[PDB]
Amino acid sequence: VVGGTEAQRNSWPSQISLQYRSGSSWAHTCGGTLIRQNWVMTAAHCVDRELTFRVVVGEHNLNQNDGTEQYVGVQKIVVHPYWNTDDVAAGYDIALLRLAQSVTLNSYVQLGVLPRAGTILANNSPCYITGWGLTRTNGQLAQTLQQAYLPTVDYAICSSSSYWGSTVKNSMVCAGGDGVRSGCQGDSGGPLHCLVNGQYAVHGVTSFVSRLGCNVTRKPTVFTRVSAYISWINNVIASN
Ligand SMILES: *[C@](=O)([C]([N]C(=O)[C]1[C][C][C]N1C(=O)[C]([N]C(=O)C1=[C][C]=C(C([O])=O)[C]=[C]1)[C]([C])[C])[C]([C])[C])C(F)(F)F
Ligand SMILES: [Ca+2]
Repeated sequence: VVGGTEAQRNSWPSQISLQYRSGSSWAHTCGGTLIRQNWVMTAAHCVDRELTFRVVVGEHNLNQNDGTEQYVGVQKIVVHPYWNTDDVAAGYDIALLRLAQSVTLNSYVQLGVLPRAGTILANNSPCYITGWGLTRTNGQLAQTLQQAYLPTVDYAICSSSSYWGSTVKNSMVCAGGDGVRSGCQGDSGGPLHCLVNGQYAVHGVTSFVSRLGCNVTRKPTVFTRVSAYISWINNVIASN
C-alpha cells in the first residue's frame, strides 16, 4: 500500500497473509480474505505458481511475534476456470483456498462479509485497501499492516479514455487514482473493504496496477468485483 497509514490490530480481522516457502523460511507474497473458518479468497495470479503456501490469520507485523497468529496449511486451491495465467486484464482473477484446518475466531480473526450478488457501488464510495505490499513503487514490503482510503471510480468513468479505457471490465472495481495512494506489489489478493449501510463488506480482490507505477494519477488500482462471483464462490464451497 502506497500512501497508507498503520492499521489498528483489530480493524480488519478478515485480512490474511498468504506466504510461500523459501528454503527454510516463509515469505509474504499476497493478501487474502478469510471467508469461512476453512476457506480463503485471494487472487488467481497469487496461486497459479509453483510454490508451497501457507496462510497466516491474526497477523499484524510480518517480522515480529504478535501473540495472535494462527498458521495453517493450504489443502486445496480452486482457481476460477476462466482465469488465464498472466492475463490480468481478461479478468476472472479470483481463487479459493481450502485450509488444512479450521481457524478459531476472535477479535483478530473474523470472517469477511461479502456483498449480495450483483451489488454495484455508487461512484466515490468510501473504501479502504489493506495489505503488507510495497509502500512505494519499487520499494519494500511493509512490516505492519497498512490501510489507505481509496474511493471508488465507477465503471463509466473508469472505462473512459483518460482512465483505464477498455482494459477495465464490468467484473472489476476501480478505486483510487489520486496519484498518492494505491495498492502495490504484495497487496494482490487482499480485500477492498467498502462501507455500505453502516457495515464494511469486502467488495474487491486486489488485482493489478498500471505499467507506469503503483500510484499513478487517473490509473486507479483495479480489483476483481466480488459481487460478480457470489454464485461461483458458493458453488465451490458446497462442492468441496
Ligand atoms: C500483487 O500484489 C500486485 N499485482 C500485480 O503485480 C499484477 C499481477 C500481474 C502483473 N500485475 C500488475 O499489476 C502489472 N500490470 C499489468 O501486468 C497490466 C497492466 C495493464 C494491462 C492492460 O491491458 O491495460 C495489462 C496488464 C503491473 C505493471 C505491475 C499488486 C500491484 C496489486 C502481486 F502480484 F502479488 F504482486
Ligand atoms: Ca507477526
